[PDB]
Amino acid sequence: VTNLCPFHEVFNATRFASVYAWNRTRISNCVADYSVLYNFAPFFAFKCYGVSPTKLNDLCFTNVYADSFVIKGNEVSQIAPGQTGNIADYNYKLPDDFTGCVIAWNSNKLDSKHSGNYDYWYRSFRKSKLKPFERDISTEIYQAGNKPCKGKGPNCYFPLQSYGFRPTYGVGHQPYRVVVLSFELLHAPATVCG
Amino acid sequence: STIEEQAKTFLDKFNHEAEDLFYQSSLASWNYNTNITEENVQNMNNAGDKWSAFLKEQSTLAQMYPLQEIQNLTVKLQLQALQQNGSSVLSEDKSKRLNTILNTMSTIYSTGKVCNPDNPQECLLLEPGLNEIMANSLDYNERLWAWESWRSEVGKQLRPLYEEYVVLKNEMARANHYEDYGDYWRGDYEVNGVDGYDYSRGQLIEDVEHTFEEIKPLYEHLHAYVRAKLMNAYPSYISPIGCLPAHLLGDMWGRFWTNLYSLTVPFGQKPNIDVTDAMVDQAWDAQRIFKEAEKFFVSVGLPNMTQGFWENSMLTDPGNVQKAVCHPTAWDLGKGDFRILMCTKVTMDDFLTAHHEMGHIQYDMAYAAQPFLLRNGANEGFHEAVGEIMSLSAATPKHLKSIGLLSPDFQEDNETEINFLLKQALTIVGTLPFTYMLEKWRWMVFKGEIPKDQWMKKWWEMKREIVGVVEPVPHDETYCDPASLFHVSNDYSFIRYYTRTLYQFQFQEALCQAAKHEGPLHKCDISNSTEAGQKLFNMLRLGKSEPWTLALENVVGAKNMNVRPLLNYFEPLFTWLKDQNKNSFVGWSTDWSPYA
Ligand SMILES: *[C@@H]1O[C@H](CO)[C@@H](O[C@@H]2O[C@H](CO)[C@@H](O[C@@H]3O[C@H](CO[C@H]4O[C@H](CO)[C@@H](O)[C@H](O)[C@@H]4O)[C@@H](O)[C@H](O[C@H]4O[C@H](CO)[C@@H](O)[C@H](O)[C@@H]4O)[C@@H]3O)[C@H](O)[C@H]2NC(C)=O)[C@H](O)[C@H]1NC(C)=O
Ligand SMILES: *[C@@H]1O[C@H](CO)[C@@H](O[C@@H]2O[C@H](CO)[C@@H](O[C@@H]3O[C@H](CO)[C@@H](O)[C@H](O)[C@@H]3O)[C@H](O)[C@H]2NC(C)=O)[C@H](O)[C@H]1NC(C)=O
Ligand SMILES: *[C@@H]1O[C@H](CO)[C@@H](O[C@@H]2O[C@H](CO)[C@@H](O)[C@H](O)[C@H]2NC(C)=O)[C@H](O)[C@H]1NC(C)=O
Ligand SMILES: *[C@@H]1O[C@H](CO)[C@@H](O[C@@H]2O[C@H](CO)[C@@H](O)[C@H](O)[C@H]2NC(C)=O)[C@H](O)[C@H]1NC(C)=O
Ligand SMILES: *[C@@H]1O[C@H](CO)[C@@H](O)[C@H](O)[C@H]1NC(C)=O
Ligand SMILES: *[C@@H]1O[C@H](CO)[C@@H](O)[C@H](O)[C@H]1NC(C)=O
Repeated sequence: VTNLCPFHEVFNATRFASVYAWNRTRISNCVADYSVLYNFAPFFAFKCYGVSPTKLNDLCFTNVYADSFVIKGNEVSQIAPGQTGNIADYNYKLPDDFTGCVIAWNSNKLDSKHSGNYDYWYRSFRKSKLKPFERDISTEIYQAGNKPCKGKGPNCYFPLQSYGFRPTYGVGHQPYRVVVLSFELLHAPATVCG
Repeated sequence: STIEEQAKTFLDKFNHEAEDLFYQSSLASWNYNTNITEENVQNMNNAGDKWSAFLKEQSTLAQMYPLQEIQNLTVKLQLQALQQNGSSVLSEDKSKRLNTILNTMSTIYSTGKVCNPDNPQECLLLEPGLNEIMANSLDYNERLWAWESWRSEVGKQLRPLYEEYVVLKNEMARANHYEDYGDYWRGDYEVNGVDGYDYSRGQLIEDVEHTFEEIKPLYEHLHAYVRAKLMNAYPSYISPIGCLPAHLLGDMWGRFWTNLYSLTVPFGQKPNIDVTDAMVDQAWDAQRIFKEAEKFFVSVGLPNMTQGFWENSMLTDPGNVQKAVCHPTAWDLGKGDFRILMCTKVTMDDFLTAHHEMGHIQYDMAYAAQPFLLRNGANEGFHEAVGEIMSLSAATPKHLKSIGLLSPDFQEDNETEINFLLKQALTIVGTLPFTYMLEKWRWMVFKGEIPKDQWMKKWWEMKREIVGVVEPVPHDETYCDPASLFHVSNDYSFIRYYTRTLYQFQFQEALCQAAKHEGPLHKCDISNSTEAGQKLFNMLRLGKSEPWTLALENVVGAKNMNVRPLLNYFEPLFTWLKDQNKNSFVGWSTDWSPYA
């Protein structure tokens, strides 16, 4: 009619959150937005394995999910239906039959520090596997030995490391930008169209 | 939930902390070598101390897992590397004394300079001076004086330092639950705990002996021809059936025979090969040089560089404001980065060095998806050889014709081919016997068969026995002739050159057989072939996981070294020298001495 709702805050949002606890954003019950999706920020990948997005505005789904974080530039292939290895099976699991669009693009200039960007943690030691679309903020010292923790030492380790960044790095290991689109539906209007 | 899982998690943390600190050290070293400032040296020292302390900490931590109940054969390799590097063993005072001796030997010897006799106005350093002294300057007396100055008064007062250093290093080797320090060196070539292609430390000596026995006649004929050619130049110091003097090999340190190419080549009427004059007329610069060098690796199929290395990796000398000591080396910056530092001048040798460095960096980029203590060559000589082969197989006249710089009017004359083969074979055959002799003597001394008061005597005796080159002036035991070498001063491993020289011809023969080239081996090119590139890539991405025997068998169909490819390569010059050998002398005797 004469109104709509943009993704203006999806990008251009400055501060992001690490893969330590991937934040969740959601919108509903107002006009969607797909015209300006690909008119800027040249994307490194556009694989939409769920449904082809050429006519994405034609059909609608209520309460779409939008996520954003910064992990790496080479392990983007880990985010895929049915694949493991560090991130993909210990920080942000992906459902087997989930349908959605995965967009990843590079912003090395913006998100790198010449003195060393050392303020983006990530977890590589968790007790077990993860369930589809599961998050966690737990902070407990990791143990893999007979003796208890009682501090750090032999077979006592912190469950967190750091993404040290330097602008002089090569392509692939620089901090890229990852955005994930998702949606669900029950008996309700689809609530986001064009 | 097992010991191997705990070790794997420990390695997981190691393969991040070590990556970070190695990147720090690499940045510091690159900044220092591209920019010389005192604070740069300060951060260099800080990074080095941090790395040493970190390695000491993890070597101390390594006691949690006993090194007897591990079976994965990869975690075992990683933990063995951890135990090998970073473990302080000897007492603090002894280690400090040893490090002080090492620091006070090499730097002082490098900075040592000799002044003009009876003239303190001029005191040339090591970099200038002797380089031109061992050159077209034919003054026998001046060359002998330079040799005496560079040997006698330094070997005197360097002998006690090395005499204590060898004992201290024997103590260190015994302290490291090991046999002699020769065994400690041979340890790097030893890999066990595997079936089929197993190796050990008791095979390399026999392999070296067999290779030298097989190669002796070729060196015999070549140096006999060299002596016959040199008889005309100085018919006043060399007996016809005697031995050559030390200071007439074209270099005080020897180890190379490229200098003597000038007054030795036959058929001087036939012009040599060079494109330096045409390059400037065709307006070639450093950027186009490196692009042309990379085009060959692009064509064979291997991946090329990115928006990184090209933008980085300064290639031009920025005058004198940012002057830097530039010896072309391939830099492994780390964390998905690679760099090259090299002063560039428009010359054939600089182009060849650019090819060498490009091959080095291409290999280093080829192997990158491995843990930290796995990214290296299977053997020490592989890393240099994999670039030496590429550098060698680009100056062939067929390669020049493909490039197009050489005019088609150049004639493919057998005399020109003979001259090119002689030029290559000079260095190739010169580098081997002296290296073997030095290694044999150093191993003999480290093990122990002769006392110090007979050390230099036995040195010169076996030098005359094998090398056949006698010192012009007799030397007492106060001097230290082997100590003149920079690598001897830095006690670096020396068998690497022999190993890489043996391996490069195996690689070249196998690759040319894969490319299916017809004709003499030297006239072999891989410009359009791709099977050779695939066969090499089958190994370049392996790393240190698969042993060297397994990798070499998978590449060339052979489980160890063999001099036969080298003999096949040198067959044409062998035939020419056999034909020329009609008025010469076979063999040499050590009875004659330069001092009557
Ligand atoms: C376990 O610990 C051992 C020793 O403690 C480590 O072995 C060292 O490995 C490094 C490299 O991996 C060796 O460094 C090499 O030094 C050679 C000596 O060059 C001297 O002269 C030049 C001037 O020409 C100087 O600039 C230089 O600083 C030396 O003073 C170099 O020639 C080597 O460079 C080679 O490779 C480059 C590309 O990388 C080529 O471009 C060059 O042409 C050349 O072929 C190299 O830099 C060091 O010598 C080794 N130590 C010893 C005692 O030999 C192991 O690496 C370590 N294990 C690990 C870390 O996993
Ligand atoms: C000895 O230790 C090595 C080191 O871990 C073991 O190699 C590992 O083997 C597993 C089994 O395939 C590999 O898992 C696979 O990884 C790929 C990604 O590369 C993934 O896509 C697959 O789904 C699968 O999970 C693992 O990567 C590999 N590790 C390495 C470093 O290569 C080996 O199996 C051990 N051998 C014995 C006898 O214990
Ligand atoms: C070479 O090193 C020197 C000092 O190690 C660099 O000089 C410094 O450069 C930074 C860069 O902005 C300045 O902030 C400092 O004030 C400079 N200090 C001095 C004493 O000059 C120099 O820039 C380096 N060379 C290059 C090409 O970067
Ligand atoms: C490998 O292929 C390249 C091109 O595919 C060849 O380069 C050509 O060489 C001829 C030699 O007469 C030149 O006339 C052409 O101009 C070159 N091509 C280009 C695009 O300039 C190369 O010669 C091939 N390798 C060999 C050994 O022949
Ligand atoms: C944010 O939007 C402004 C215009 O509103 C634009 O100039 C700027 O480049 C944008 N920033 C990013 C990171 O896209
Ligand atoms: C080699 O460089 C060209 C640029 O001319 C590039 O298009 C190509 O992708 C590079 N090769 C590989 C394997 O990426």
